[PDB]
Amino acid sequence: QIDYRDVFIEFLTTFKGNNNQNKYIERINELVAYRKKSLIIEFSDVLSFNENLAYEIINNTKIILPILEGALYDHILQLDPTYQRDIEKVHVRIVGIPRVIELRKIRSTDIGKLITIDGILVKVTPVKERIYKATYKHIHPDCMQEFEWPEDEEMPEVLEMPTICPKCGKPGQFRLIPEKTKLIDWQKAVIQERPEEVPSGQLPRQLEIILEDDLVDSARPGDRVKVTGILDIKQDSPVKRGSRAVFDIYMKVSSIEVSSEEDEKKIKDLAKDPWIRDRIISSIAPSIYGHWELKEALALALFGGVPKVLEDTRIRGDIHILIIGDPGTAKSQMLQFISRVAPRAVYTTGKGSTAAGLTAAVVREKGTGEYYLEAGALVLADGGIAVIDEIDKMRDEDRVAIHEAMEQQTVSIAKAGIVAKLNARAAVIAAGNPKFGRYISERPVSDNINLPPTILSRFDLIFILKDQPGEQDRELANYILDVHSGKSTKNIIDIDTLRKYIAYARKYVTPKITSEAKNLITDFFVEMRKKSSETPDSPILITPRQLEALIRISEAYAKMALKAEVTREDAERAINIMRLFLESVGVDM
Amino acid sequence: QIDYRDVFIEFLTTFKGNNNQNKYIERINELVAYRKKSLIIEFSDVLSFNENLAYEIINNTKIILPILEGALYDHILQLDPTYQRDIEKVHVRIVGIPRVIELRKIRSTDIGKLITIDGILVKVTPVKERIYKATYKHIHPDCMQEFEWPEDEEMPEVLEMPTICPKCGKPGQFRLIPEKTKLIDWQKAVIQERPEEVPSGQLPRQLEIILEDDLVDSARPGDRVKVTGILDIKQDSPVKRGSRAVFDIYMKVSSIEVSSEEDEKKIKDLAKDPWIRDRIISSIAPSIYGHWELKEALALALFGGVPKVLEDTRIRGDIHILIIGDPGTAKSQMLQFISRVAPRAVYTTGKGSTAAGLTAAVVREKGTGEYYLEAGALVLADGGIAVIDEIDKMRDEDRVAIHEAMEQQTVSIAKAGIVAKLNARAAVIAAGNPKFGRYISERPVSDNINLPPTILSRFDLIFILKDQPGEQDRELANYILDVHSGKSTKNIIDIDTLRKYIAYARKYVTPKITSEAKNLITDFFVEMRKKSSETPDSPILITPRQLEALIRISEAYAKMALKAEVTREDAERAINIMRLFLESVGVDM
DNA sequence: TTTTTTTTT
Ligand SMILES: [Mg+2]
Ligand SMILES: [Mg+2]
Ligand SMILES: [Zn+2]
Ligand SMILES: [Zn+2]
Repeated sequence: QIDYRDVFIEFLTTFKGNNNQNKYIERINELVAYRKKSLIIEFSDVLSFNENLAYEIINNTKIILPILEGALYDHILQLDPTYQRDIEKVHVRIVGIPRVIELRKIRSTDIGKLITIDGILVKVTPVKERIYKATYKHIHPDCMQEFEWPEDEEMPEVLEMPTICPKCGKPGQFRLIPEKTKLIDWQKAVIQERPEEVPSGQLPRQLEIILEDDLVDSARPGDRVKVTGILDIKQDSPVKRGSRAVFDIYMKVSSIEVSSEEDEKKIKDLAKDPWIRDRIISSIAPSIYGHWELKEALALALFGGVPKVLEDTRIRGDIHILIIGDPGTAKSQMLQFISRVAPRAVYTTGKGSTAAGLTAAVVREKGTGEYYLEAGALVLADGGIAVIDEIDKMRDEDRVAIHEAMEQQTVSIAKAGIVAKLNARAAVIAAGNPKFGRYISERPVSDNINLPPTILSRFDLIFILKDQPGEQDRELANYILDVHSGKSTKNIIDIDTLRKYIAYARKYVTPKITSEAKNLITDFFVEMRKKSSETPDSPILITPRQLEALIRISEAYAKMALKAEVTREDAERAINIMRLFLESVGVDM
Repeated sequence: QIDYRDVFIEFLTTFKGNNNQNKYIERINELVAYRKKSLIIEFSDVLSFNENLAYEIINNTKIILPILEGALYDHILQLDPTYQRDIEKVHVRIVGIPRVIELRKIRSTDIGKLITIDGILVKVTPVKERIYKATYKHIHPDCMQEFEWPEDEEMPEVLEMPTICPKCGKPGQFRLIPEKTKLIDWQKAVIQERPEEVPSGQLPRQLEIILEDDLVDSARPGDRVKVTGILDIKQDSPVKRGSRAVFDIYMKVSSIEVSSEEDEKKIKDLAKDPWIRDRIISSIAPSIYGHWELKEALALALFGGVPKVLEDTRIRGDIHILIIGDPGTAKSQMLQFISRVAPRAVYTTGKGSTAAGLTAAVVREKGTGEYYLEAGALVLADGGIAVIDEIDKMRDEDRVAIHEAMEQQTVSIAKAGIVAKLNARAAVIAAGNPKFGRYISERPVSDNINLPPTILSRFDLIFILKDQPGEQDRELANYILDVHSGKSTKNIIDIDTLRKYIAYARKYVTPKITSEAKNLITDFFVEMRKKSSETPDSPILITPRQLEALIRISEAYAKMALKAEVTREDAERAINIMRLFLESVGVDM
């Protein structure tokens, strides 16, 4: 009685956006340029434009969605006749559905309607192909006829062959022809509920989702997604009777989003502040009093340096931080905060991790008994940050397994006839206690740290934390009580804004070293070697790795302000911060 | 529709190459003489000759390849009728398809089209036979009739059996006749995407390819290959239902490449320069400052000596290098460069390797329940170079498993009722750290190395690296910053040219030892042994292996300049580099 | 059972 085809077309071409620019017109034009085949529509925009259509989509999705897709194809076809013979149909995906249901609250009444689920991806299968319109040939000396079996109907998820030949009305043997068969991409993924939603005592539950067409390979394991689709029951062998009338639940995903223009201007406005570096540093772990030098160092690791890829070798651009401190110095507190503000981070512990789990594991699947590779903690953290708490408690024979990944950023496995190399370009932040629990001033620094010199040289910065009860006890006590009383600090950038700022900086900023910065870095490195050679007693070594640490830190400081060149000011800060690092380990420069 | 037989024949007989030598005419003559039954055609040559013909091959590949093959067969048969009765049919393989698609980005729209994928070979199955035209026999008291079941059609991939006997129009059961059955060679291989195209935080994907006819055994595992063919879906168990309407994809290989006259000309003129040895040495790891003695030693291992095979025993011709140094001395960077410039190299680490994974692994095939052998890292590196980083970090029980492979170049396995002996003719390059991380000058050499004398004697050269800060820090710092600034050293042979030069030398050069070099080597070996007895406390021993090392090094120097004999000059260089090895380890000369 | 990599008494 009522047709929404004109309404949908009117909404797409007449919708004044936030800036009154008809954003959906631009989105359509962007789709035509690269043949995206998929259009994303905000549910709120549909509700704002015409409410009546909004309930039709959310309640009658299985019928109205194909109608809208056909209307969209005609409009695009008129705009660009050449859109044919490369894309045969388009997809309309809806996001922002208010029907959000927890993974553990799914019941029978929720099956058959469009719902949204928030969770964590844990497993992705390789992309495969699914038949939705097959072609068969009747193997009978009379027929030799070709036909499509699922006539006037999309082929069901359960394969079925015809029993009577449509063109001859006879049974027999039918042969499938892959050449005339129509296929669609098919991928299976497993989603898991967030730890914040898991109830006390029980383990988290999992749900199976299916991605098809261009939705395949839209996310990687470990990501946080918001999948929207229709729930349905899953069957494997319906022909195989013998009870077992109980079925699982799987979701047919229609739209997926992971974790905008308005963010860019907000980010750009922040970088215009001359004191942006101080604001960022003061925004790291606002609940922790003091430790300004530690907060500044942790900010550098979040941004990192510029990796160099050459025709013969490649240079690591990540920054590694090591912290040694007495118990109660809150070392585990900023580590938790770092794992929260970083766009991608993995949190591990020295005791709860092994060498195989840190880098890669070779396991035998019982399905075939064939060995295959399993990604480790450092591999899954590629492009992000790996946090290793209580590193001193880790077994030494297991700790040496990360020496290659800390510098060469690769993992090499030669086990059971498997030879492979995996990228592990991740920043490593580690914390631990001294040899005797607390730091002892009488003993030398060498036996207090209790770490081999090989792993110490791989850390760009090393800070030693000492809990000395002094005058600042009253200041610290008042700060802690204020936190427990609900009092908070203002003019601190929020985590969500800070996380967006870091991600933008790591993607569009690549500082370059200037001549002025080169001279300052070169002079200071020479001063290190002369001082180190004078006293061959410190447990740390001034290797050429330290020179490259200066370069990486200088780039991080420039990247913190979204600068394109490493000026003298950034070089001075890089020199200054390492002076504190050398002072902590007892080297007086 | 215009016939392409005349154009194809005209193209073959009239195409002019770089020298207008009618290259494809020569290929046909080579094909006739050797009965190669296969022709390789470069796509760009076809496009230059006739663009319309090139387009037809790309798109109408299914129906035009047999047409061109038939025309070529008649031309060859006319050229030499003796070619018939020896070769039933020929194959036309097209190389140089502009359509290249990554392994991970294969979609449904690419099925049924000629595409090219470049990857790494992993697994190769033994050659088997496939039926493409069966011959059954309807046994029944009245029939006694035999027939070719697939009439006017090639036998499908699925083994199908006739239901009604064509000769009598009656049902029953049929018996296959192997004698009259036509067969074709069949092989299954697995290809993997290159590590440089795998997305961050994800494991590499795999694709299944099928090789038939002369394409079998065209490559070995670990090779980089470029395959062109048609993608198709894979059917495994279609007899039983149970849904599973999702299918994997495999590739029907049409042409395969691995990894010329012009290149040989370029190599020949390079050796004409009297300072070719210095140019090659200076081109090893251009991003590393200093370490000239290590650069020279690494170049020698790339070329190696001349293996000797006698009627009663064989002598290895590979050079083994061991490097011990303080952390940060760029030991790993040189090893990474070696693994990239060598024609065939395998990179492993001490911690990520096992005894089974390095030599050979015995694995039980779950399909049949019987044990079988899997090639280790050393076996896969036969005829190449094996790199073992962090040699001191592996357990001594596992490190001792390579004693036989490092000297006898064989691997002996007596496990699970399997007795075998596999060739492991590979050069071993190892690096490691001293016992206490950094070298201690006050302590002797015996406790610093912390390696058994047995494995030490198997290394041709051993170099000890010490990181002593001094007057060279400023020049070292300037060199590193220039690398980070994008500046590159000129007058350096590129990796691609250097790799070609090494491969040619290892294949066509076999130097001989003259009388002048014989006397020099004998005198030095006697003098070296005499000084060894003076100080028997050194962990290194002057075994007769060191005499063989001098011969191998002398041959490598001659092979570096493409010489035919080991002159007096090459003997001096071998002695000079040996003196540095002895001096570095603590033995004066 | 027997060979292998892995976490676990
Ligand atoms: Mg803690
Ligand atoms: Mg190293
Ligand atoms: Zn029929
Ligand atoms: Zn019959």
